[PDB]
Amino acid sequence: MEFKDFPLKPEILEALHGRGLTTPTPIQAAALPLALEGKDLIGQARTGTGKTLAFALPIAERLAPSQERGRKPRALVLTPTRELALQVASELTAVAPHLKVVAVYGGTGYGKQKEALLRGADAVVATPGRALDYLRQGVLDLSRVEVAVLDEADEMLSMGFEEEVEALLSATPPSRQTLLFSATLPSWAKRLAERYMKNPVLINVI
Amino acid sequence: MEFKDFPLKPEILEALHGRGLTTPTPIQAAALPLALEGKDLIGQARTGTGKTLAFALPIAERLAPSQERGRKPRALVLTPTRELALQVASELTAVAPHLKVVAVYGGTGYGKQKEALLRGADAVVATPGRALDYLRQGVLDLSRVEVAVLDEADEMLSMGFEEEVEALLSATPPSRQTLLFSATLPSWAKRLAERYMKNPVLINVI
Ligand SMILES: Nc1ncnc2c1ncn2[C@@H]1O[C@H](COP(=O)(O)O)[C@@H](O)[C@H]1O
Ligand SMILES: Nc1ncnc2c1ncn2[C@@H]1O[C@H](COP(=O)(O)O)[C@@H](O)[C@H]1O
Repeated sequence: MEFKDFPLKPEILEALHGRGLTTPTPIQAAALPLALEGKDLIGQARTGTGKTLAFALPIAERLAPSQERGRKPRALVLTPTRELALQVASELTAVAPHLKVVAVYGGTGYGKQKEALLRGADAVVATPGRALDYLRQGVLDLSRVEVAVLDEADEMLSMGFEEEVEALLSATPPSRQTLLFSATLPSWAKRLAERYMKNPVLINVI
Repeated sequence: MEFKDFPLKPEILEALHGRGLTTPTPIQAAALPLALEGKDLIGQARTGTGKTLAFALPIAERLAPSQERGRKPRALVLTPTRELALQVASELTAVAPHLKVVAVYGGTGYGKQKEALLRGADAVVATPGRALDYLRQGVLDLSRVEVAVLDEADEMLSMGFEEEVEALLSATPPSRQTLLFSATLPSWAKRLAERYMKNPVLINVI
């Protein structure tokens, strides 16, 4: 099946076509019907599988544009690293031209991202420490999150972000959709899934 | 997504509609794009999930009708029990009106099934002991199998059918598609997957 065979809106199919993206990878093909229907998913997959679009497409599809100044994000993606935050943000921006994506990460000052968040965002792609700092400063508001994604949960564990990840998830409404990607499923990630996800289907392409 | 949103041929959508089947269950929704594209899948799922159609639909879709007298089956489904063989056969018959499905099982004499097989079949749904007896008698010919399904691999293990299952799979061409369903994945089933499947995606709805 091609991307056009899935329930994806025009601006997304046009964006995909513009980058020569036509045919879902296996994790995308298996995930999309579920994820596009709002269901929670665990994607056991590493980079190279197309896992990013497996969550970025759902986000793109579910979120309609908004121009509301100062608006709070409706999608949150957590990543272990600045590098992956930037990469994921770029990809989401590319498949969701209708959305404002803000990347949040450390190894830099707080001002620029704070001001981006305060201007308004539809999606935030963040490393957990910096995200939690903004949450607790009242700069990042997660009360409107509809889709939360943990991208490389095992790495976030290895880097000691468990408490941050949990605090961030706890700040989002449980009505959300949650997608969890991880190559491995250590017991913390399994617990995270049990606590923060709704009967997720697991798709493993390892 | 509804069944009509997947690449299923008219006789199958008509059959589904005739039974009021419209919307894939989660394992179906995740499996179909992969399975309809010929890919191998492990479905970690128990009865109640819709796992049967997750493999019966692919079989139905891939196999065009044939009227060839004495033809050898192009699909093989192995089940642990007579009861499940009969149930799966019934379901496959119902979604594949264009195919002749033969159930093979023990606890009965050999004549009736032998004669059914010799008349020709498109799909055989069998328990492993009886299937292997027919194979070795030269009555069941598996050289044309295009789709093999292990349905409840863990149960087939628990009932001591490992050697039979392996012999049967070994008799099918490796060019086939293989689908393996099992609630649990004991090491024999994992080995079976490694040996007899091609990079399968695992979908777990447990
Ligand atoms: N469906 C697709 N078709 C072609 N390339 C893809 C597709 N999905 C993702 N990619 C590329 O696959 C690579 C790995 O993606 P990921 O596994 O998300 O890190 C990236 O270079 C993506 O641009
Ligand atoms: N997509 C579906 N919609 C409604 N009922 C279904 C669907 N797929 C399977 N069923 C029913 O689900 C039950 C369990 O199927 P299984 O898990 O394959 O044993 C059976 O009663 C099937 O008829």
